[PDB]
Amino acid sequence: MTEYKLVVVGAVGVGKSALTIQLIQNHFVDEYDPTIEDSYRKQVVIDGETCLLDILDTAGQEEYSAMRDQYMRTGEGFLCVFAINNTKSFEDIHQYREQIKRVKDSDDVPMVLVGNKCDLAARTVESRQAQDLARSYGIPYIETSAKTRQGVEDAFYTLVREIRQH
Amino acid sequence: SEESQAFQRQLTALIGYDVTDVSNVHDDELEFTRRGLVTPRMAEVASRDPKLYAMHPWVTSKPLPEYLWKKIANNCIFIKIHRSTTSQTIKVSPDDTPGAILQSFFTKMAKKKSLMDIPESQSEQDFVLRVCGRDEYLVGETPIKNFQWVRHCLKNGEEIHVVLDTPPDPALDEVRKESLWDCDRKFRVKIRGIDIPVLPLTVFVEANIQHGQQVLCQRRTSPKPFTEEVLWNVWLEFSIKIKDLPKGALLNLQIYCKVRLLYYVNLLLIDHRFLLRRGEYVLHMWQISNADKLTSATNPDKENSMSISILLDNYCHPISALDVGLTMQLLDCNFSDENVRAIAVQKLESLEDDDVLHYLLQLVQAVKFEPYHDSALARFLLKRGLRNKRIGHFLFWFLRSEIAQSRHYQQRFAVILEAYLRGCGTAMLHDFTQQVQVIEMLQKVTLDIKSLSSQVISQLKQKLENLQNSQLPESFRVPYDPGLKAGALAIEKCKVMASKKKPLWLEFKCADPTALSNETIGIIFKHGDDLRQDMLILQILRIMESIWETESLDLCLLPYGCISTGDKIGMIEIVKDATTIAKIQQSTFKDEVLNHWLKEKSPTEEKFQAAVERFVYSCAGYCVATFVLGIGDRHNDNIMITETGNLFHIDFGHERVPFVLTPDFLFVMGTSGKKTSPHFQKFQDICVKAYLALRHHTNLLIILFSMMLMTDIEYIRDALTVGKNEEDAKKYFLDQIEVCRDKGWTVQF
Ligand SMILES: Nc1nc2c(ncn2[C@@H]2O[C@H](COP(=O)(O)OP(=O)(O)NP(=O)(O)O)[C@@H](O)[C@H]2O)c(=O)[nH]1
Ligand SMILES: [Mg+2]
Repeated sequence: MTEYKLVVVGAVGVGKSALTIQLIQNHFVDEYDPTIEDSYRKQVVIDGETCLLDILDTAGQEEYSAMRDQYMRTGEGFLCVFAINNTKSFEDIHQYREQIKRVKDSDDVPMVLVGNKCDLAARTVESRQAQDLARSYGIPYIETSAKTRQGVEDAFYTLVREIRQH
Repeated sequence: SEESQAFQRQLTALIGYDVTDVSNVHDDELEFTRRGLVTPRMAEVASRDPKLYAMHPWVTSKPLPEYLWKKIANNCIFIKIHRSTTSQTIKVSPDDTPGAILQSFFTKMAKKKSLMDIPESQSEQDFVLRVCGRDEYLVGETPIKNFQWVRHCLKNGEEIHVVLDTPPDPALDEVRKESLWDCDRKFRVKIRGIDIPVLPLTVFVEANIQHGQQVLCQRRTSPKPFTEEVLWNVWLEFSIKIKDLPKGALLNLQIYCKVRLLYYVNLLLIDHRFLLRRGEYVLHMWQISNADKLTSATNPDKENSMSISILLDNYCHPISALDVGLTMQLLDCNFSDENVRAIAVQKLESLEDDDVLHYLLQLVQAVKFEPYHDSALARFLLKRGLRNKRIGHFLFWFLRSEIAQSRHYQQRFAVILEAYLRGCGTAMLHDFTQQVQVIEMLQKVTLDIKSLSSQVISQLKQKLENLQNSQLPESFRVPYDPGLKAGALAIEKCKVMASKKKPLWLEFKCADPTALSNETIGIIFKHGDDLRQDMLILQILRIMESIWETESLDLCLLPYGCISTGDKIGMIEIVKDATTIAKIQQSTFKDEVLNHWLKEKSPTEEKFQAAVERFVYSCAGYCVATFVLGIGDRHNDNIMITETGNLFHIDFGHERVPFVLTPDFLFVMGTSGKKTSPHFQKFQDICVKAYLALRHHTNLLIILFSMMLMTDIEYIRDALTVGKNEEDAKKYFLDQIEVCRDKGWTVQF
């Protein structure tokens, strides 16, 4: 019963709680309830390894940026999420990438670039940019949608696997 | 009734003494008291709240420390609410009621009750905010800022996790149903003669009319060869008249053998019902190895003890916090006047459960100085214990402990303890009973393994299994900590620390599911040393942190847990992520060691600078404190430090040097030799500040210290520079530092 500590980070509104609550309760929340820091646990069987997932749902509002170091430390794997209809959040993804390298003084920290809200028509963030950036960081890139469950379980399990290959 | 007797058995089991005994009683005061306490009990039981009692909230009316108000950023305090594998961080105002905090969270879940896993049907009024991992609830009309646990978290800088769960059933706190011939005649006593089974000069008898440590009249008898049954059959008339005998007056009879005292016994001249004692008496005396020297109880050992014989004439019979603590001065040996004592107890009623908790030990001991068993002082303890489950807890062990090792007062404390048990609820009795089984269980093992003094290392595991298999409770409430439920026993981690005595290192898997961690509970069950000492040093230590708190000072003391469970037996809490200075030096040699270990344990650099700051304070806290208590000169082996840099002394049992401020310590403060340092300066400043704060209560400290010794204290008066002013005392301490600053490792090695 290995325990994988996963952390979901990203700008405000990108859908870190939807992606999580989706994978936890398999249901999509429509209301926006700004998070400070929620935690969720789920016993999952990845590749027959039957592990335990510790998903930490962080904040996006810079009003709580302080507590980032805390979790960025104890964090085993990070799910760097951004919306594909909101450019900013994409740019802000670099901000998280650096603070994580710093706080963990490593360059192999298990990370997964996640493009979300892919079910929305008005995209503004080409997948080529996201793929390249992810390629730059040397981590996987997975487009998702907490609404249509696209790439949801995949994103998380890919992280658990990143944490295993590290 | 039989059932009434089946329940008595149960009680005599927790008490550890039989109150229905008459073997060692020359009257009925005990019996009379057992019935006299029934009213106070029902009275307290009848008025307590089934809800809050069962929940026993830990709060305080004291204001919030400045060093704590600074802690809370904006007008809010983050709280994490847990349920299942889910938890959420909610914003809360220091002035928010627990119930208010719960209404909020519930409305925030207007449509998410499923996530947290809160039964849609399950009402919200049927929920309570319980600290995760422990039986500490946050309930009642009280600002979240006034709950001790919050202050504890803010202070230590820990996060506040509460688990949203169901309230205890008040129904579990059920309570079962159920004049002289002439008062002008000078008093007189007839000494028949002594007597004694075996035997190791000449010996005489000394009879004194006393009122406390105060001797009024005094008579003696003709010296005679200390045979096996010396007789006198002489009348010793005293100058005091029957009517002149003071309430609580004592007939002190001592056997002298430069003459030496060998035996002594006491007899109440004026019984509880204000009646002069009369008749023939055969009192089994006490033997020399103070309050024990005042006890009115006779020696339980009837078989082999010196017995003196007396005869008293008969007659015709038809058919405002650290302030209140100063009141404790009127409750020692110096004052015996019932009235004076009463006024004092009365004045103590104005204390809050939190303060009584701080003096509970001193107060308990103060009962020995009472002429009769039933007193305000005992009733105050009885009531304050029946009124609060946390006080009740410690009142139990304090009494059960005295009963387990002081025959001079076992009888009295027993009558009192039973008075409590008969009204603390059924639930409480059960918990008490489980604890007793364990401390009484591991007690056996300790003697079964200490008598085997490695293969013994296996003997421990074996024996633990015997208990481990249907015999040891599925879980119990840790004695030194009522809030901690130790469940399963992790025999693997259990061992036998090697020392003078043979302490037992036991680990217990927490029995709380909500427990925010897989850590185990560490308790050291030790036999041999009398934990009565430690308890007193810790009890004071805590009264110091409060003395400093009233001055915005946080010297970071770590008064670990310790409770005496019997005679020369008891347990001491184990502080995780903490080792002794000695062990650290043993893992290397250079004056930098200790400082290295720290940084080596501190993750981020910002974390290290913390432990350093904390080290600075804690080290000052213990230096000052240990110096004023006269216990500074110690060994690296008796000093521990937490991975977070919180120094703290342990094992209390007491060239020359004021306190422990070795090179390694000084090093961490950024100094070495004769130089200075910004941190070392900070250290000195704090020291002096803390030191003076204690002097502002020199009185309270002496009254608290002396009270102990009664069950030369002229040293603490010097340590506290009594008489000298601030600017003078300030220099006095600084100088003491320089002493350690020059002794280096002289006293250590
Ligand atoms: N169309 C679409 N909407 C989404 C998706 N994910 C989330 N949303 C919507 O976007 C809003 C914000 O989502 P939320 O999960 O709360 O974002 P967050 O990043 O966790 N917010 P915060 O940074 O404050 O913690 C919600 O109203 C939600 O329904 C998605 O994949 N597709
Ligand atoms: Mg959120």
